[PDB]
Amino acid sequence: QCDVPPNSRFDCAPDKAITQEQCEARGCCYIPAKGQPWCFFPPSYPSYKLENLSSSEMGYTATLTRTTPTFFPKDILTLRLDVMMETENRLHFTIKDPANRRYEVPLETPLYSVEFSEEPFGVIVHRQLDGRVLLNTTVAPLFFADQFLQLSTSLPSQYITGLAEHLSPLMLSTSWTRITLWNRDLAPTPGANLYGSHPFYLALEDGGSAHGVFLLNSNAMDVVLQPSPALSWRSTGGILDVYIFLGPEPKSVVQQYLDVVGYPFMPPYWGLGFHLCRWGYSSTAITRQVVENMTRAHFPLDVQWNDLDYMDSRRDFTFNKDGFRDFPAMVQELHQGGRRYMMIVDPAISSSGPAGSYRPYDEGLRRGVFITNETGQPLIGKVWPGSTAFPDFTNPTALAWWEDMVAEFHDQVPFDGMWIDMNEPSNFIRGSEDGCPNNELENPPYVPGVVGGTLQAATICASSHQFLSTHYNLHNLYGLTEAIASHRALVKARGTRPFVISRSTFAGHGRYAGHWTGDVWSSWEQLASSVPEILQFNLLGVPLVGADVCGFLGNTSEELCVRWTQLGAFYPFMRNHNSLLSLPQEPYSFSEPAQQAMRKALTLRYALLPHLYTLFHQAHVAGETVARPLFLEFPKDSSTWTVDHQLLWGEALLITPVLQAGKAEVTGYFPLGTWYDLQTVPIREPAIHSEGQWVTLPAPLDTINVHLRAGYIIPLQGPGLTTTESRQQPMALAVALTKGGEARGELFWDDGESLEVLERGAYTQVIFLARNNTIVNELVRVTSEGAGLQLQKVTVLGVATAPQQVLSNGVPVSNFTYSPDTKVLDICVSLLMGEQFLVSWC
Ligand SMILES: *[C@@H]1O[C@H](CO)[C@@H](O[C@@H]2O[C@H](CO)[C@@H](O[C@@H]3O[C@H](CO)[C@@H](O)[C@H](O[C@H]4O[C@H](CO)[C@@H](O)[C@H](O)[C@@H]4O)[C@@H]3O)[C@H](O)[C@H]2NC(C)=O)[C@H](O)[C@H]1NC(C)=O
Ligand SMILES: *[C@@H]1O[C@H](CO)[C@@H](O[C@@H]2O[C@H](CO)[C@@H](O[C@@H]3O[C@H](CO)[C@@H](O)[C@H](O)[C@@H]3O)[C@H](O)[C@H]2NC(C)=O)[C@H](O)[C@H]1NC(C)=O
Ligand SMILES: *[C@@H]1O[C@H](CO[C@@H]2O[C@@H](C)[C@@H](O)[C@@H](O)[C@@H]2O)[C@@H](O[C@@H]2O[C@H](CO)[C@@H](O)[C@H](O)[C@H]2NC(C)=O)[C@H](O)[C@H]1NC(C)=O
Ligand SMILES: *[C@@H]1O[C@H](CO)[C@@H](O[C@@H]2O[C@H](CO)[C@@H](O)[C@H](O)[C@H]2NC(C)=O)[C@H](O)[C@H]1NC(C)=O
Ligand SMILES: OC[C@@]1(CCCc2ccccc2)NC[C@H](O)[C@@H](O)[C@@H]1O
Ligand SMILES: [Cl-]
Ligand SMILES: [Cl-]
Ligand SMILES: [Cl-]
Ligand SMILES: [Cl-]
Ligand SMILES: [Cl-]
Ligand SMILES: [Cl-]
Ligand SMILES: [Cl-]
Repeated sequence: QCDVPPNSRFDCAPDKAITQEQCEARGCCYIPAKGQPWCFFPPSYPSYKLENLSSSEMGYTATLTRTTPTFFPKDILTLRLDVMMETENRLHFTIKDPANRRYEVPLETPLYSVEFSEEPFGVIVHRQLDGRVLLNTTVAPLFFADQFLQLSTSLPSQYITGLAEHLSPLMLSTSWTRITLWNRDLAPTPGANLYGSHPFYLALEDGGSAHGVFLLNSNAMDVVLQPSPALSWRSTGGILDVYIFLGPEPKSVVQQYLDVVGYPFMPPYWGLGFHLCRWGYSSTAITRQVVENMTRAHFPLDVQWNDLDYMDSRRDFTFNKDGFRDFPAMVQELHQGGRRYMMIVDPAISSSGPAGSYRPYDEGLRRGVFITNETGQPLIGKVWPGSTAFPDFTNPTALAWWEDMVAEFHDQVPFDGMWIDMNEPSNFIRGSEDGCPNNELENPPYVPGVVGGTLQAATICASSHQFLSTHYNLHNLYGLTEAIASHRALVKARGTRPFVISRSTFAGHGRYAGHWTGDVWSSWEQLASSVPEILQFNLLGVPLVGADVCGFLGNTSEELCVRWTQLGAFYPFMRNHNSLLSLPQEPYSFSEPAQQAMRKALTLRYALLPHLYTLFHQAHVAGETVARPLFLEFPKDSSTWTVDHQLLWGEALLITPVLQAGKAEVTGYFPLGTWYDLQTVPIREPAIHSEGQWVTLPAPLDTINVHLRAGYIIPLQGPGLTTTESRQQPMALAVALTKGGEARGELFWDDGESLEVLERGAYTQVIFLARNNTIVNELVRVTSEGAGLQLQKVTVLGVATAPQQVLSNGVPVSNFTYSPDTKVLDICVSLLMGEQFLVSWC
């Protein structure tokens, strides 16, 4: 009866340290573990009972009744269960209080079979194809109290990913792991709640099938994993709103999840270029020198950034008349050179200036845009400018005011996007200047494992008021709501695609904005940790993600910055950013051989931009990932499941970086197939013929291993110091043949920044096909945007025998080279991407 296998013991004292007497008083078992809870539920612990189950066209409804109270206050004894079979792939169920509207996240919204346990109550979801049990909520009691919801399930395996934002391996440890979702300003460190919260997991099943679970709940929560294996959702409010996505492919699970929360926004092409920033570019002169120094040293740079330096007394929508007197001229110059400009914006608005002295506050105050406290005044905290109020991005008037402030500032300085920092929201003091009241929201009955042990730590009072609800319910949305507000602000101000990079995020963030991983240390550990974190954000539908290249905190080393630039060049969002007291880490600040390695990394990224842009097109229209783990592409190969120090770009490009000091080789996993060394493509084995195995590759300091998968064609474009320049260059194809002489690839092209391109059909889509010693294009769509793209080079990999002749459209080509050593046929052509062509050899 208390004979429960240790791994299957669910914690009956998650709220407090408990004694054997108190444990047995709750009706629970007390056995010290030989981590595993000492106080755990017997199989007979009171749960809810399923009653009055009925079927309809939509699905199932029932009453859940609890007869015996839990040890939490304000149990809701009568619940309503609603099970909705929404699509062949998507099962949706809610557990609500039929007597009272409870807080619900404001979001726009067969392969499975379902059965129920009566007592204790449980929802059971099978995969129809194989009968396997994916969800089973019968494993532990259902808790549904006003400020404590708990729902548990068996997991189909020890392999589960998601539940951002945390510094951890891509596959979460099931050894009694507590994962806390409570947006918190803190330098990434293991076991801590970080800047964002994504209550979604993808679970692998034996044989490489997978399913996803989304809990649509924005309250502070713990998610507890145990090695049985099983999971417990423990939220501090709202309702249980659960989506199950049946896959069966992991990539299909992600796409199914993004169907609900939104497909990733399409970035502007210039956004995929190199970004350079630091805190400490203290003048326009200094900032101009950065661009001059990069250009002088032949380093590509699309976007020049500034941190707090530009502001007047660290206030939004101002610039100082000292070092930044000619701010408008500097940004206009950047535009004249073909570059874009980004600057930091904080959420908090300085409240200390005399009335009428600082328009953002004076206007915000008048229009009631700010989060208000117990006595109905603006909540005042402390951030960079001093005393600040915090905008309420759930208030329609705050959205109008934010659009107005962005538009007015844009009329003075025409910035090309917004870097939105400190939007947890971050507070330099606890709660407010005036502290926080003593109520159940500030002092809840269950406090998740947050750093500082309070919901108020490094943020604003939980009982503060927003237009939609209390901060208690909306805190984990704050960053997301600012990203939506800023997305709209930039569309109205500029009339082209917005570019928003946000620190704080929630599920569905990728539909509006991108993300950077925050204040990472300049360390080999943080370089390695950035790979799983960038992969995690792609799975969560935020493909536009990166870490500060060479690290933010402390001083980078020349070797670290070389390796970090090499890997960082494969971040979908590539920015080098640096702290105020740090040594310079711009590419031009290093030795000649280091610069050479960093220039080579940047050159290769720029060459690949047409490919990377096409991958973002697939993310935007089909909910695909851009940077993906090997297990998303080869899920039926179980050796990929734990790989998170390699990444793919889409299906085809395998990046195997060095992540350790003093290494001149690296060992990476190579799924079954032929992998051609990308170094054999003009811009050490020529080809790795893998059975599905680990392979040691040479990797001197000037090298990063990149391999192109046999069966794939990649589009490339010639060099430039900006995408303004690069987008005008001739293009090339890299054609990686299967042993059987086949390959496939694609190109998406548009003007690179207009809104509603897909709706208006203002794009070109071309498919490339290799077969039987031929390469053709298929024209899916050709418009003015793309029709004049010049193809001048076709490189074919895995050409076994030297050709006697190479033909372009039936005519011998002007020039070609064949290397018998590397099996590479390099062909010079004069073709248009938008006109049907046929290249052949024999
Ligand atoms: C909700 O937010 C509002 C701000 O939007 C906040 O108002 C603040 O209230 C405190 C008092 O509660 C104000 O502080 C006072 O300032 C005046 C004038 O400078 C002082 O004279 C007051 O001093 C008295 O109290 C001191 C305690 O140390 C004593 O030392 C002294 O002898 C006085 O007896 C006091 O410091 C503060 O100015 C406002 N803030 C603003 C911007 O107006 C309100 O408190 C918040 N409500 C809740 C319940 O938190
Ligand atoms: C969903 O999860 C629940 C709980 O984990 C599963 O129900 C439990 O199944 C166990 C193992 O079969 C049952 O214990 C067994 O009971 C029989 C007597 O009926 C005994 O002979 C065995 O030695 C064993 O102890 C247990 O009664 C049952 N628990 C509850 C609370 O009902 C269930 O199987 C899962 N559903 C699916 C479809 O996997
Ligand atoms: C990061 O490095 C700076 C600067 O260090 C100095 O200059 C470099 C080029 C290199 O030659 C170093 O060996 C030098 O020490 C550090 O700033 C220094 O901090 C100490 C202590 O406050 C002070 O005595 C030095 O004079 C400072 N130099 C300057 C220019 O301010 C900084 O502390 C380093 N940070 C970390 C985390 O290691
Ligand atoms: C851009 O490069 C110039 C030239 O390398 C930098 O100016 C030099 O700065 C060093 C200190 O690092 C001084 O010793 C020299 O006096 C400067 N040389 C010249 C030729 O002026 C400048 O700091 C760089 N600016 C930025 C922002 O990187
Ligand atoms: O705008 C400044 C900045 C760094 C702040 C670092 C700091 C914070 C508090 C005390 C001292 C330093 N904010 C936080 C951002 O993560 C980082 O990229 C920025 O450079
Ligand atoms: Cl035991
Ligand atoms: Cl007992
Ligand atoms: Cl108790
Ligand atoms: Cl969408
Ligand atoms: Cl102040
Ligand atoms: Cl909203
Ligand atoms: Cl389309």
